[PDB]
Amino acid sequence: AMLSFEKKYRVRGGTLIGGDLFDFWVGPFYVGFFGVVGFCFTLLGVLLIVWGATIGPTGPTSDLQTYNLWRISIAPPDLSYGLRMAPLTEGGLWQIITICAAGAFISWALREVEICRKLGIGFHVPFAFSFAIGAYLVLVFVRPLLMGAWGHGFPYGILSHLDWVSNVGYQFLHFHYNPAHMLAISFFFTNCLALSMHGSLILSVTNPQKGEPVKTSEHENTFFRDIVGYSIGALAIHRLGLFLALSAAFWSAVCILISGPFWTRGWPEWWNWWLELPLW
Amino acid sequence: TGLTDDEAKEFHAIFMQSMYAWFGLVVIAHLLAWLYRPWL
Amino acid sequence: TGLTDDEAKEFHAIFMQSMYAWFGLVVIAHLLAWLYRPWL
Amino acid sequence: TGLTDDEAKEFHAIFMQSMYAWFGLVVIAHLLAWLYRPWL
Amino acid sequence: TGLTDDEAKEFHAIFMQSMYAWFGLVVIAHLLAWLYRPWL
Amino acid sequence: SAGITHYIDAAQITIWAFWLFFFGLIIYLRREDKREGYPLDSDRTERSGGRVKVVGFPDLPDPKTFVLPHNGGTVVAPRVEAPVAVNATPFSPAPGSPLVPNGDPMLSGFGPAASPDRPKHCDLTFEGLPKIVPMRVAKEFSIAEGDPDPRGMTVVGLDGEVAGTVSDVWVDRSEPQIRYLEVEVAANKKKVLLPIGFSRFDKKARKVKVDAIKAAHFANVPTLSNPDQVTLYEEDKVCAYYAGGKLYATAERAGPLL
Amino acid sequence: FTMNANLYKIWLILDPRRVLVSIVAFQIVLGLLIHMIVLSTDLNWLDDNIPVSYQALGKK
Amino acid sequence: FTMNANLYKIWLILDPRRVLVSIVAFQIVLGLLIHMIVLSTDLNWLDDNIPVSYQALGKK
Amino acid sequence: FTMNANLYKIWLILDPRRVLVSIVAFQIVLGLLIHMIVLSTDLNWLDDNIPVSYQALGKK
Amino acid sequence: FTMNANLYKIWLILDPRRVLVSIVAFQIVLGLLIHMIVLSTDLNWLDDNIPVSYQALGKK
Amino acid sequence: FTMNANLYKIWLILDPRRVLVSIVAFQIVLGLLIHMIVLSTDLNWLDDNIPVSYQALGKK
Amino acid sequence: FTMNANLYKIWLILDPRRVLVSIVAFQIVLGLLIHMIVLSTDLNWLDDNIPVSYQALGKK
Amino acid sequence: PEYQNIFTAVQVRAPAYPGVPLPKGNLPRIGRPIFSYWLGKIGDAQIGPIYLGLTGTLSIFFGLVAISIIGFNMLASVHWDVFQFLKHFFWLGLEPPPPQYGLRIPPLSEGGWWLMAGLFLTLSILLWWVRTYKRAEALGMSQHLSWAFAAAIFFYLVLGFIRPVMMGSWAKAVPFGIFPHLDWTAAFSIRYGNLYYNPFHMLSIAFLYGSALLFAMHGATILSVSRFGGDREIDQITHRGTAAERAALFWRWTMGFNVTMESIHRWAWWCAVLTVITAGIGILLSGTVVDNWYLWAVKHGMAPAYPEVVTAVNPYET
Ligand code: BCL
Ligand code: BCL
Ligand code: BCL
Ligand code: BCL
Ligand code: BCL
Ligand SMILES: CC[C@H]1c2cc3[nH]c4c(c3C)C(=O)[C@H](C(=O)OC)c4c3nc(cc4[nH]c(cc(n2)[C@@H]1C)c(C(C)=O)c4C)[C@@H](C)[C@@H]3CCC(=O)OC/C=C(\C)CCC[C@H](C)CCC[C@H](C)CCCC(C)C
Ligand SMILES: CC[C@H]1c2cc3[nH]c4c(c3C)C(=O)[C@H](C(=O)OC)c4c3nc(cc4[nH]c(cc(n2)[C@@H]1C)c(C(C)=O)c4C)[C@@H](C)[C@@H]3CCC(=O)OC/C=C(\C)CCC[C@H](C)CCC[C@H](C)CCCC(C)C
Ligand SMILES: COC1=C(OC)C(=O)C(C/C=C(\C)CC/C=C(\C)CC/C=C(\C)CC/C=C(\C)CC/C=C(\C)CC/C=C(\C)CC/C=C(\C)CCC=C(C)C)=C(C)C1=O
Ligand SMILES: COC(C)(C)C/C=C/C(C)=C/C=C/C(C)=C/C=C/C(C)=C/C=C/C=C(C)/C=C/C=C(C)/C=C/C=C(C)/C=C/CC(C)(C)OC
Ligand SMILES: COC(C)(C)C/C=C/C(C)=C/C=C/C(C)=C/C=C/C(C)=C/C=C\C=C(C)\C=C\C=C(C)\C=C\C=C(C)\C=C\CC(C)(C)OC
Ligand SMILES: [Ba+2]
Ligand SMILES: [Ba+2]
Ligand SMILES: [Ba+2]
Ligand SMILES: [Ba+2]
Ligand SMILES: [Ba+2]
Ligand SMILES: [Ba+2]
Ligand SMILES: [Ba+2]
Ligand SMILES: [Ba+2]
Ligand SMILES: [Ba+2]
Ligand SMILES: [Fe+3]
Repeated sequence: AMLSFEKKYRVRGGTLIGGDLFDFWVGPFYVGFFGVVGFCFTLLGVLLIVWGATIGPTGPTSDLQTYNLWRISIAPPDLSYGLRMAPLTEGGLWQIITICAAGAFISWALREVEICRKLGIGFHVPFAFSFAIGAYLVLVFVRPLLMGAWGHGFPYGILSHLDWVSNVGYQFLHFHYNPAHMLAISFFFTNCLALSMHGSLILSVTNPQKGEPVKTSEHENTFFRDIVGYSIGALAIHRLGLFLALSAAFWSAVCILISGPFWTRGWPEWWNWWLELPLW
Repeated sequence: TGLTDDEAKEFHAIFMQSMYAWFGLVVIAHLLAWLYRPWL
Repeated sequence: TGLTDDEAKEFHAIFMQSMYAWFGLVVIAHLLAWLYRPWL
Repeated sequence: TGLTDDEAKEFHAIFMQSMYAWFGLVVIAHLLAWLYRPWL
Repeated sequence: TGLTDDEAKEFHAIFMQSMYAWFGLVVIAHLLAWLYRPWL
Repeated sequence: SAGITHYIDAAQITIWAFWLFFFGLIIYLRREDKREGYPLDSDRTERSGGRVKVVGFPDLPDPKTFVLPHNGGTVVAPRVEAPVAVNATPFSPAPGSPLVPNGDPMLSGFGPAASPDRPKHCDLTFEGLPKIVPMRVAKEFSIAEGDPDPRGMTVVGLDGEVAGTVSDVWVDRSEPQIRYLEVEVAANKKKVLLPIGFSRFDKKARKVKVDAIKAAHFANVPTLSNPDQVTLYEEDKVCAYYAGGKLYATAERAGPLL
Repeated sequence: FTMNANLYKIWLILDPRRVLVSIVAFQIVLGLLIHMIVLSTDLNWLDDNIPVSYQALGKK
Repeated sequence: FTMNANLYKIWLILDPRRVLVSIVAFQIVLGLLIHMIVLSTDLNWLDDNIPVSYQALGKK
Repeated sequence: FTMNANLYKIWLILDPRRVLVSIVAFQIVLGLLIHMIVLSTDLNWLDDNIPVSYQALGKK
Repeated sequence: FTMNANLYKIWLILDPRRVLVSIVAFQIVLGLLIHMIVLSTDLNWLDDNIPVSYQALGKK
Repeated sequence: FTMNANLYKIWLILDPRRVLVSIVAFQIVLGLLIHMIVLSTDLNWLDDNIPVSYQALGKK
Repeated sequence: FTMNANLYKIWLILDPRRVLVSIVAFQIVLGLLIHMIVLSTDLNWLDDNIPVSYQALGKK
Repeated sequence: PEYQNIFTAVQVRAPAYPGVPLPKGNLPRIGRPIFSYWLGKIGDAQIGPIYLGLTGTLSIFFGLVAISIIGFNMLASVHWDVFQFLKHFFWLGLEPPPPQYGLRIPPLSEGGWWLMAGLFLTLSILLWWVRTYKRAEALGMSQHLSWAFAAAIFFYLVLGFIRPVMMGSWAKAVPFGIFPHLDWTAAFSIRYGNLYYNPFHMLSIAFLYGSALLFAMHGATILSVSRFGGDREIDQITHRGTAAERAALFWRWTMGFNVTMESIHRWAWWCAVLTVITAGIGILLSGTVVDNWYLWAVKHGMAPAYPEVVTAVNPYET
């Protein structure tokens, strides 16, 4: 099915790979060669997460086995396996599922790429997506690699990965002091501010008090200039927000990349370079 | 699909020849691996 | 939906027999599987 | 639904026997399963 | 809405008992369930 | 008994409250999502002759009226839009198949070259003067100290051939900025707009690259029914043509790669 | 009921195709689902050692 | 009373094509919901070891 | 199914190309899935030491 | 007339160049996959010490 | 085992430059992959030191 | 029942539709709130073992 | 290659714009504009004019008072050695009244400065609120900002004022310091049994990630249709263009459904307002209703069990 103005754009071609082979639509989703690959990676991935939930950490009859949505969890192998493929039932499963997830995300990105090529729009979205894909990779590929073992990756489970984040973070005593962490947090927050401000503005102008007509560019600028003496302007706010969100992901990726591989001591201690300068 | 019925015999002929070539090379590797290391 | 009632006659035959071919290798493979290593 | 009164007779006809084919195979597997390994 | 007054009579007729066929299989299954496995 | 632990505590029931407000929220946002593009296009609607208008869940929200300032109008959403023929033919008669554009792809006005029919009037400043106008109409505007003046650079298409040269610069009277480049085309000395979004600068060279279309294509840029202002209609018509070159301007952007 | 029907009129109401494909997808899913459900309980049929235990019918 | 004077015309107010689907989805969904719900309590019907324990009491 | 001779008519309703590719993907993934599922149980056919132990043909 | 005398015709539904490329892709992925799969079990050919222990070829 | 070869025609369907970088890239990746696999396993050559482990040339 | 009399004119000021729905929402919410309030206090009527404890109709 | 609309590559000037006219009552505007070629590199180069009414001035006033108490206190804490102040600034802070005092107004030297800075800060924030509503009315617009700011104020009030009072202790409010307030956050989670199993804080985390997802997506979209003047969201909202069409369609073909140029801003708005609104709820319940979230999650069977491979015998039980 199509939007009421969609048929006029459903052109043929634009692939990266496949050409007319998978060059078709299904419902509202565009397929394409990377969608077929993606669907394969995804389906096998999920279906395997399903088998992991089915077997549990000690076998299907054990009390630790579970189908409870909050507790199902597939965790990596022990560190003793280093960068080798570990047995299926000993964190292997997690490795394969990971390969599938990474491949599905990279496929997804490439499919948005074929979609940009079709619609004749910029490739800002899949580029931006690639930052989340990057973040995911440090959290499953880069970091555990620099650390001589895939087991350093986080488990795939709704709360178990929360536990992972918790203990890895606390290995450094007071993570809040991580300076890249402080940055990333600031960007996630600022992102949240710009988003709330943009949202508010558009909705405040395109829908004004009853009795008033759709507002204008002049209104837009006059308001944020009235309140805080500046208006970065319409275009740019779309530019900033993209900066904030992509940067937030960036600094998260670097804030965790340095936690181990480039820093092993507690994090507040890092700030020592500041209490010890020869100024004081 | 920009093919004629005769231009699907030809491609099919060469494809089939090459694929059976692939499956063949495959059978060799499965044999050496089988000799040195039977798995069943 | 690309076919005539007569072309929906054509596709269906090869589709059915071929699906049957696959199913053949499969059941075959399963009897083969049962001999070497019974599971049920 | 842009189909005629005759092919909603037809579609219905082939579909029902079809569904029954599925249901039959279903009861087959289920009775066999209660046989090899009862669950209640 | 976009139906005739005669074809929501017809629809309603077929629908009611169809719904009831469902209800039948239901009280039936619940009967079976109540018999094998009483719950109160 | 001063200890009968209740199994339900304020946090449970508050998470329940949240989820209910959530569901109502999601639904509502999905209703605002159908103020455009709906009801959808299937061969379910056409097969049924129309008794199957496609809308899904939730349903469509009552029209809302936007009251444009300056004797502009009244817009509604959702609205009833007149169907429009497709300047293309089905790559396959099978459903979900794409269509190949009819004729010279860039002319087709299909695919990356497509666009809707926006008003044949102009966006306006607060005052009500044509928002987007050229610097020749907008006397006051001025380049920013230290920025090459686009005026006089050479516009060059995707294959390195000159297209024309910048004859002027269009600007926003509402949010001061370069919106459009004007191009005195070489091949016929006719004037066309070039969206900033399609133009790259080569300051040390005083050039204005365009990967979008080929030098020649600049000859077919959709035109203005008045050279001192532009209509909404015309903005879409102008940009979409260039966009087409992204998939059409070469016998290779068509993809594949392998 | 001994009543294989009432009225077949339903295909004037529901797209033959959509119900078809839906039954197919949903059935395959329902299948995998129940399959997993069974493999996770006592009723499991693979890790049962059927009909003789295999990870100790041979050296170890 | 409770006798309902005219429950036709209900299909003149509420599109039947939609209403069936409404029921279809809702029923399959509720089916899955309730199934898992009983599956989570004592009224569990699987992990009972019927009729003989299949693990380590099963032929093997 | 469509098992009633007029079971060719199914391809006026389900487009051969799309049905084909879905068949292809579904089959390939399903295969890999089932294979790994089995490789993870006692019916494992790799982690058995068949037909002679290999990790004592190298290690200790 | 039997079959397999008009299955060349398959290339009137599937464009040949692309089908090759897809096939090649499948082959590379399936290849790495199986290699890892076999590597995940005992028949491993790396941490086996063949023909002599290499991790204890450097501590003595 | 059929007759037509002339598999040169292959470059009339697949673009040569892109095939070139495709192969070059694949080879570099496969190279790093395999390197990582053997060094992370027994056939390792770094965590050894010939003729003697060198950080045991200094107990001090 | 105003009680007297030109306090109808109040619907000359505040939209009847809006006022109605406003009351509906406001009440539909408030009811839930106090229901909850009652659930946490002395007036709780469910987890009270009233009039007989039900998780003592067996064990759990 | 193609311009990305990241950096205005060539800018243009016009006499600064003092803006749309406000009705009588909204006082003149002050200050006279300037242009920053570099802001201009990325955005409107115009800097100001600004509006300052009774509200705005009374807020600037309260706010700067509060900033002074915090600062002066920090210089005092390192003994007026501004060098030392500079050295430990990140670690400097103004701690809250000690618990011995409850909710009483404490002596200057024991927290009373915090209560004064807290008092004046809050008043100045809520005055900035009113300010933004006034500034939003003079233009005939709606109060969407003000309903969001009101949400963020809600969380603030929940952190430093509502929970402390409910818990009967100003010492439970957050202290003013960078690293100190980091410690308050961590200690906060520790004291109440791991805030991760607190559902409200999970949702607020889903909404923060979501504000990042939505702004990243929408922003990327709008730039990708910035060639069609998609940034001009106002007219794409009244007179839908191929920008809003290509935009809605990119997402439609990727994930199967989509919104519209107007509605995406409603998804964004609601998702930001949601962070702060789940967040405040999350703090509201800490200590007032739930004391140990890890436990709460266990009581509702959400906490996972792992094979117990490492363990320690409890000396309190020997
Ligand atoms: C202790 C509890 C008892 C139990 C007692 C009951 C009882 C009691 C009942 C069931 C019922 C059901 N049980 Mg039981 N059940 C138990 C154990 C099991 C087990 C198991 C693993 O052991 C399984 C697999 C099931 C499975 C089932 C389902 C077959 C069935 C309900 C189907 C449904 O929702 O209708 C779906 C409803 C519909 C109307 C859909 C009909 C199909 C149509 C065609 C929809 C198909 C999709 C459609 C085509 C898509 C349309 C296209 C769109 C319009 C676009 N039970 C345990 C032993 N079970 C119910 C039953 O028998 O059926 C009455 C019932 O009342
Ligand atoms: C526990 C003790 C430490 C702690 C330890 C850590 C650790 C350890 C980490 C963080 C991480 C981060 N922390 Mg912390 N953190 C602490 C306190 C805080 C506080 C606070 C208020 O005090 C905040 C705001 C944060 C916030 C942050 C973010 C800056 C950052 C994560 C961003 C991210 O993942 O992006 C990346 C986004 C992604 C990876 C998602 C990628 C998307 C992929 C490609 C697609 C997924 C698709 C998937 C299939 C979707 C499913 C959909 C269904 C299919 C339908 N932390 C405490 C003090 N924190 C993480 C980090 O640093 O950054 C990684 C991290 O590793
Ligand atoms: C102890 C329990 C028993 C067991 C008990 C059961 C029971 C009981 C049942 C199954 C069923 C099935 N089991 Mg079992 N099963 C067990 C162990 C296994 C194992 C394994 C690794 O050990 C496997 C792989 C399976 C696999 C299967 C599938 C073959 C099948 C259901 C698939 C499905 O949902 O269809 C989805 C259905 C469809 C998609 C419709 C059919 C497809 C099309 C429509 C048919 C072609 C139609 C026509 C030619 C027109 C062409 C149309 C085009 C195809 C589009 N079982 C254990 C041993 N199993 C079910 C079954 O057999 O199905 C009859 C069933 O009732
Ligand atoms: C019974 C146990 C709970 C109780 C549980 C519920 C539940 C459950 C509900 C309400 C609801 C309502 N309750 Mg109550 N409610 C109780 C205590 C009170 C008291 C009080 C002074 O104590 C008051 C004023 C109310 C008031 C009301 C209304 C606010 C509201 C429904 C109508 C409405 O909004 O219009 C205004 C109505 C009025 C102003 C009339 C006041 C109602 C009665 C007459 C007041 C009873 C107390 C009164 C002093 C007489 C007491 C008896 C003498 C002591 C002998 N409840 C006790 C604590 N209440 C309903 C609701 O909120 O949703 C609509 C609902 O679903
Ligand atoms: C550190 C141990 C716990 C932790 C404990 C907490 C605690 C405790 C809290 C959070 C809070 C939050 N955490 Mg946490 N958090 C942790 C791990 C994480 C992780 C992660 C990847 O692991 C993430 C993503 C987060 C994310 C989040 C945010 C989603 C959430 C509130 C965001 C916000 O902006 O509110 C901040 C916005 C505001 C406060 C409003 C700002 C408006 C004010 C008025 C601005 C005034 C400006 C001023 C007047 C200008 C003058 C300046 C003067 C100098 C003052 N946390 C670990 C597990 N987290 C909050 C929460 O969830 O509570 C349930 C909270 O309070
Ligand atoms: C980098 C800046 C922000 C960002 C950007 C971003 N994300 C994006 C995009 C962009 C620009 C897209 O265009 C793309 C999208 O499609 O939009 C919704 C996407 C996306 N953002 C999503 C998720 C996401 N992004 C996140 C964050 C971020 N993304 C940053 C905040 C987060 C988090 C953790 O905060 C999540 C969860 C997806 C909805 C979508 C990409 C989805 C996709 O690619 O689908 C293909 C894959 C599948 C359908 C699943 C594959 C199955 C796997 C084999 C199993 C998964 C295993 C998994 C590793 C286990 C994890 C278990 C959990 C319980 C922990
Ligand atoms: C969905 C909620 C998100 C959000 C939304 C949000 N924030 C907001 C708003 C909204 C809707 C506003 O309306 C308001 C705003 O103004 O936006 C720009 C604001 C606000 N958010 C801000 C901060 C903020 N918001 C945050 C968080 C959040 N806000 C969430 C992400 C954060 C976090 C936690 O990181 C911060 C730090 C402020 C910019 C602003 C509130 C400012 C305020 O309240 O002012 C109080 C008074 C002062 C600061 C005193 C003024 C100090 C001057 C700078 C000194 C100038 C001196 C001058 C030269 C005169 C000379 C002095 C004379 C005395 C001599
Ligand atoms: C409708 O349109 C709208 C307007 O138009 C009229 C408005 O004017 C407005 C008003 C908007 C505003 C006033 C904007 C307000 C913005 C605020 C408050 C944000 C606060 C930001 C700051 C204080 C500046 C912080 C940033 C810096 C100091 C730069 C620091 C540089 C660093 C750390 C190094 C840079 C390098 C990296 C981050 C590494 C890698 C990063 C990337 C790869 C990111 C890529 C980015 C892109 C953009 C592609 C709105 C809301 C609006 O919606
Ligand atoms: C073209 O032809 C024209 C003239 C139209 C005529 C044709 C007409 C035709 C062919 C009509 C076809 C009609 C059909 C096939 C009708 C079939 C109808 C069916 C199957 C109806 C089923 C109805 C089921 C109902 C109403 C059940 C509803 C159940 C509900 C609402 C359950 C709610 C459950 C709750 C609240 C459970 C709570 C328990 C737990 C614990 C789960 O709560 C958390
Ligand atoms: C030398 O320095 C000179 C220039 C003097 C000035 C320098 C000043 C500087 C540099 C100050 C630096 C300040 C910094 C960095 C402050 C950072 C503060 C941070 C990070 C705070 C973080 C969180 C704080 C929160 C959430 C505070 C919450 C407090 C509240 C909500 C207090 C509420 C109190 C109220 C409403 C008071 C009520 C009083 C009543 C009326 C109840 O009394 C009866
Ligand atoms: Ba010193
Ligand atoms: Ba179990
Ligand atoms: Ba075995
Ligand atoms: Ba039981
Ligand atoms: Ba068993
Ligand atoms: Ba070996
Ligand atoms: Ba070695
Ligand atoms: Ba050495
Ligand atoms: Ba009970
Ligand atoms: Fe926007």
